[PDB]
Amino acid sequence: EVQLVESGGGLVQPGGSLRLSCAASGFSLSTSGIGVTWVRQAPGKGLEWLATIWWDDDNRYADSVKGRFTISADTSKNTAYLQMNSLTAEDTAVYYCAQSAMDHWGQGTLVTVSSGSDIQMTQSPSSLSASVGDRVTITCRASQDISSYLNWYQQKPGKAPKLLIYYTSSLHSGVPSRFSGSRSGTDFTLTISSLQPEDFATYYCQQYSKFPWTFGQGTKVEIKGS
Amino acid sequence: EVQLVESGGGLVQPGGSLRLSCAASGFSLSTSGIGVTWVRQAPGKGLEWLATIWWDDDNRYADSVKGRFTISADTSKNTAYLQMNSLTAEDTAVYYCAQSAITSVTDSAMDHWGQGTLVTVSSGGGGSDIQMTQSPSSLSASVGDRVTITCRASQDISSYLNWYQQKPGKAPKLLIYYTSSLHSGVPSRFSGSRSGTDFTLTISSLQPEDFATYYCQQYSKFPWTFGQGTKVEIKGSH
Repeated sequence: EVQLVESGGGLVQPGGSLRLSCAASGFSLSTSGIGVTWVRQAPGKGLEWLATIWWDDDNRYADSVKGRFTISADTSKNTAYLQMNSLTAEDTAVYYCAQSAMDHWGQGTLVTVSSGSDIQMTQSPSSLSASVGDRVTITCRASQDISSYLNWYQQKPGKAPKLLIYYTSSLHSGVPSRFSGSRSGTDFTLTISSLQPEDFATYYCQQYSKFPWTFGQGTKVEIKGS
Repeated sequence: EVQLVESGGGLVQPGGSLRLSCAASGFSLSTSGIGVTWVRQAPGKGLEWLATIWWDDDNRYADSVKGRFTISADTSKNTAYLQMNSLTAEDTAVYYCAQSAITSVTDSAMDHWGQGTLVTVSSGGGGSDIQMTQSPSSLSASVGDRVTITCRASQDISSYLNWYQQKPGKAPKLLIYYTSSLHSGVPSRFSGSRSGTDFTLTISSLQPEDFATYYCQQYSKFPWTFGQGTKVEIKGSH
């Protein structure tokens, strides 16, 4: 019977490195046609293929780990490895190895990368249709307290974003007074009092309470009828 | 009147390297390019912050570019840079630089932006990743029910599909390989089949040990890709 035994996980500080091991028994890594694969699963999420190494020493990798992870094997110890550099919280996951369909799996080893959580901005609506002269109201919800550290931008196709409002409610010079911003707790609102033709565009909120700076997904303000 | 002028984008092979430049005129960058920020926008998608030169010699980066991208500036040339290694198709985007306000912590907003430079990273001949779309995302059923789970590949993957079961705290378990072949030891009530782009996993009479999550997985091309999963749950557990 085949057994795969993983080790090497644990707590690692961001920017650090780890080497995971996958020790095989009941079969030999050097045998023609055998490969070992690494797959990971972030907490509460699905499965992500990372890398595969074959008897012939040929290997394949996933894009999300290009340049940072290296798969290898030691036939002498019948063990495969995953070297992981420049780790971040996005690499927190249970890491599995499997023999190759993937029939036999290791038990998993948890890698936790940490020293807070990224701030998520939930912008609504995704899109809206309106007419010239309408009042337009766009909102953003921060996943945690960000004080008043929120900006609003406008973007038109093919152009860079344009700053409208900073620090929740301060109108930047040159921006028309029909634009205003407010907040109530973690709920932020951009209001266009009377929509003008030049205001059809996409709008984004952006928090700067902490790094990473994060944007809402955008709201497209479109002409009624398309 | 200020202008930020970007250059350095173009077509890149997987694993390639670029250096984007952001040349300022009409004002002077402050020490070390403090406040210069890079933001990117993938085709049809939103804005993503990448990096800011910030105070106390602490450059700030998005996790997904840490160890690959480097931000720096040459104030004597009034130019800032984003150097990018280990590029992949996921990095295809218009890349913007901007100057964030630096005088008050109440305001780090970006008023002045470059025009953008397009970075297109090819797949080196591999084409686009195959997306597996699995449905339902969850379903509730009773012991004895017939359970039907489907997966759709974004392109033709022939018969190269496997089905896995996973229970909390355990590794995935292979149920079916090559679309319809049952693995030794899997109960007879499990079966898999194919039509065209769409694959089906069927449990003919749901048993208590079958409440679990199920995943499809294609191996037509690397990268191997999985469906998002289907959680099979007990009726009345909500």
